Amino acid sequence: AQRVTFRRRNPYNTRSNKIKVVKTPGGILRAQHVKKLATRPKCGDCGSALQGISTLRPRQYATVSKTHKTVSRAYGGSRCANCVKERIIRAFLIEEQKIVKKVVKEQTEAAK
Amino acid sequence: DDDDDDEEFDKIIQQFKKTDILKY
Amino acid sequence: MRAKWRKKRTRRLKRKRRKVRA
Amino acid sequence: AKFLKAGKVAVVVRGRYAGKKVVIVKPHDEGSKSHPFGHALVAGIERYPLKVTKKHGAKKVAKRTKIKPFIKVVNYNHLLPTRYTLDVEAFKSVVSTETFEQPSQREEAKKVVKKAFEERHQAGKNQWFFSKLRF
Amino acid sequence: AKRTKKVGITGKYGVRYGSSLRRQVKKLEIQQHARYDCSFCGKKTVKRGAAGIWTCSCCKKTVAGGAYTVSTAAAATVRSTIRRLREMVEA
Amino acid sequence: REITDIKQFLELTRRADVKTATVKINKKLNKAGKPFRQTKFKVRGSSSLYTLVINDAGKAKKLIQSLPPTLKVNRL
RNA sequence: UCUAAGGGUCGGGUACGAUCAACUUAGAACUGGUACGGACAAGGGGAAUCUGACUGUCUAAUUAAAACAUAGCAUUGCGAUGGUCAGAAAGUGAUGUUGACGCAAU
RNA sequence: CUUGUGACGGCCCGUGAAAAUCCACAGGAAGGAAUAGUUUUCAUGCCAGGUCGUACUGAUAACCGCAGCAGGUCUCCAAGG
RNA sequence: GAUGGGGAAGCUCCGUUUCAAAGGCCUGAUUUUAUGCAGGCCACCAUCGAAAGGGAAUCCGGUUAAGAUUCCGGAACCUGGAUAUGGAUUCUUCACGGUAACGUAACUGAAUGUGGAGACGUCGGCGCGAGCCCUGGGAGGAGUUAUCUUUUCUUCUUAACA
Ligand SMILES: [Mg+2]
Ligand SMILES: [Zn+2]
Ligand SMILES: [Zn+2]
Repeated sequence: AQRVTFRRRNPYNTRSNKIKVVKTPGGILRAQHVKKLATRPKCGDCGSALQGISTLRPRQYATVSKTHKTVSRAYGGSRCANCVKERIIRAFLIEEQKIVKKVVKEQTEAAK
Repeated sequence: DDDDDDEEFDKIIQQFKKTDILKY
Repeated sequence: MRAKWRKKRTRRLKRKRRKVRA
Repeated sequence: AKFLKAGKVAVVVRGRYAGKKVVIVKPHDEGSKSHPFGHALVAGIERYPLKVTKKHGAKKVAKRTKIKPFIKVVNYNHLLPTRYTLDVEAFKSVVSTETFEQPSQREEAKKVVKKAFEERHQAGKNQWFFSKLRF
Repeated sequence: AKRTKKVGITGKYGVRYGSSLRRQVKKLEIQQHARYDCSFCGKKTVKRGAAGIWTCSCCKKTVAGGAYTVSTAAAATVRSTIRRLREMVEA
Repeated sequence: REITDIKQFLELTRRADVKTATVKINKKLNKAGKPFRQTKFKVRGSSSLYTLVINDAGKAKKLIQSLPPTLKVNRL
């Protein structure tokens, strides 16, 4: 039934002043300030969370290696897999559309 | 059932020890 | 970072190539 | 009729080589024991050769005309077949089902697939196959 | 069971504000909170986000529409006469 | 950092950065309820602390004798 | 002092049994100086009239109201070289990151 | 019970900050090996981290109300019946 | 809230990107050498403004008459800079594996562009976690004992970081 205190000079319950009660090896209860939780990185197109990317505060991404921040695909840590797939499909199909459009538009005015 | 582990352990210790050195 | 980090990387490579120049 | 033949060129849409152009050398419509789906035994380009102009004299040309190939089993649902085609005779005998599961055989098949792709690229063949799909 | 005889969603307003005002508010909130057919994905998944913003939960499209309904009659007749003028401009 | 292989522990002791090691004995009970001596080895480097646990007294003795002459061993 | 109902987890060739743990409700006897939400805690109610629709606001230190506000209704001005307002002046401002389903004044 | 969090749902003519800072992707400039290199986003190893505050009260006696004034003054923790 | 400007007899007023010739950035090239000349890139455009907003990184035990996340002992982490060794990669120069979602100790990437994080209301119910509360067995200590009570109270703990 021990009661705890803030360990810093902020006495207010702000977003950066979150505490958690822990039990020390001395057998007493003590507050422990916890940092704010990280949000998962989002896809650029669909806006959903990228799978396989570590979830850290933005300064902490400079400490981890490249494997924790990337996937082994084109647009790896940036776009979702289905978004990359559909833009590959879109790219190939409408360059083919442009080829067919070009040959038809040259052919009609070559005939006329 | 630690006899096999002991054999491997002794081999590791022997490899680490290099007190005897040949001079030529 | 990435900017001061790339500057530190090129500084390390430049120092290393200057000493292996000799 | 069916079109997924042993000489077609497709674009991979999933995996490490997504967006890369491959040539099918060995179809398998009714799958296998280790792959219970309609698949193929494609070979493709991981690193495309770069643009070559008049300014590069022969050293940058030999540097920029390098091709890094790969060989891969892929599901049909992870392929996008195209209207073009590419002849296969030089490496259809050296890439096959037993040349996988063996890194030495994969290395040896990738060497000769690389040699074939460089000779076809230094000849004026298949500009669409050797161009990079930009997406 | 049918809990209210006639007030419906305006039963949250109690006896306040007058019955004829509550009638208009009921008629517009039913349109405001109903679901609509998505013109792209074909499902009954379009909902109002804010006034004029109608987003489909399935295919994640977002259409600009009326304040309380997804399409107003003024916009319908405007789209009709734009289509008619576009067919006339070649003729 | 916990070391699972004795080879890794011995390699770390050879480092010039490591000059001292501590040994601690702890009493433990096995599944049958029989007591045995657990030996814990700790070596401190400039950047990290390494720990190795040995449940056999005979093996622990051999390990201590195999340590380099430059490394001094102290018991807690 | 009892009764009844409300569960979990394990068990079945190719209907149930075992174990474990909850406070919720209903009912029945019996009993007492008819007491029992036993202290604490805790709505007085009805029939009408005047007035303001309501929630809200104000005269800090004599007035909390029927006063003010309010949604609703209606009127007026204005299409930007503009309406309303500011500034001693300005190559100056507010509405205005605005445009009549708006801004401004009643 | 207090608190943190997740997936949701309701509400709006209200849809509920900005910047520093950090990371990734696209691109292919340039540099590059064979008797040798290229890499320090892998591991280990080396050095340094200046300035100012830091006691105590925070209220029927440490603040403001002429004062050791029943007044006023923001907030965290919260046992059993 | 300066500057460029424009008002004002003037103390000063307006304005904050404006009717401005508004600057600095990296590679280097040269190794009379200093840092000009080779280059190339970029156009925000002062500054002030939060001890409750955003934000790199520290915990436990002990210690004083009076200090402690600050001292002592132990154990960590971050930033800036030096740097060598091991590992990785390469004669197919700049990695392999998995159908795939993706995985790993690593596994070049300038200019330029794009994306993400920072970065976000309130209420309601439901799920999970931590601490506290309740409680059983056991190992210790204390209390009551005319009678009763295998009883009443108390200790049985585990930080950051990996
Ligand atoms: Mg990853
Ligand atoms: Zn996506
Ligand atoms: Zn839809």
